[PDB]
Amino acid sequence: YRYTGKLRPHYPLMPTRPVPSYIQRPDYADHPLGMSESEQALKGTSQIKLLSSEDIEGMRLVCRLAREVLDVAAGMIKPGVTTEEIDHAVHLACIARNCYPSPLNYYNFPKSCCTSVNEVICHGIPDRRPLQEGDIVNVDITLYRNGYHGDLNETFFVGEVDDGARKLVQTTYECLMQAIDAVKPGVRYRELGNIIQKHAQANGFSVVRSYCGHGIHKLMHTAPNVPHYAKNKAVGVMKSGHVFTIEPMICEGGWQDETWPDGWTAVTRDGKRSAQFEHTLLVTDTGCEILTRRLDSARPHFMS
Ligand SMILES: [Co+2]
Ligand SMILES: [Co+2]
Ligand SMILES: [Co+2]
Ligand SMILES: [K+]
Repeated sequence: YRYTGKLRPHYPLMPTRPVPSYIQRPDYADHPLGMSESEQALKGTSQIKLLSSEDIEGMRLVCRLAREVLDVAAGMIKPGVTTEEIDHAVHLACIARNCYPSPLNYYNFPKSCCTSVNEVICHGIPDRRPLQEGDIVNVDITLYRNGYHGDLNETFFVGEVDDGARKLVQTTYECLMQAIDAVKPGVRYRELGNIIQKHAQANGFSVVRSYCGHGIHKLMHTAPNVPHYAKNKAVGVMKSGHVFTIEPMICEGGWQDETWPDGWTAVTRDGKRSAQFEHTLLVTDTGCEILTRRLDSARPHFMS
């Protein structure tokens, strides 16, 4: 394999971290290839669930706990810390909140969160590499509680970063919030991508095409599919009770992606940096509820 950038995997990984049996597990957790029968059973549907009152409560809870866990990870970002060490802390924090770390054994994914450094777009596997001054790193948290998944991510600075890093991360956050600000009953899912690309392009950045936002509730991913690029053909229209993510991945260079031999790590083909932010949203009558919102600050971590 020809690596696209300076990043390499740092193996071996520590043995798989156990989750105590008292934590309720998603169906894929104990499947040998980490396949989900309930996802298999709904695979291919276009229908978007309208959440019940119970469902909304369950999504509010799991999304609040996911935020708490991302906040644990944020507090550990500094030169010298390995992404594996961040994952360890994340794993323990999930368990301390009586949640299952949704990524663990999802289609045999080996870790409890995704850590995406520099040219990694998404799905980076926590490993023995210490974070370096100048790096950007995304931490993506997904938790499972009482039958519901919640999903969010932020990009962080590792010490002092260059002006390009500041601009990429700022612009990416702005893309997310402009998309969020458009969410309300009667808006087409395909419209969010127009908004995102418009801002990205204005700032000299490109938009990843192979990865999209998604429905989430009883399944980790389901309808709707939410591309972040302009003039997409996503299907469907927002209604009150829809829950989905918006999670734009923006790149310094070209939009094209490729996967490492690990089968998960998505990288820019050109080796330039990519940044991402993600919230889980519930569509309401006024607009939306940001279920994964930070509660003790108006701002994401990179702004402090
Ligand atoms: Co997501
Ligand atoms: Co995510
Ligand atoms: Co899947
Ligand atoms: K990245």
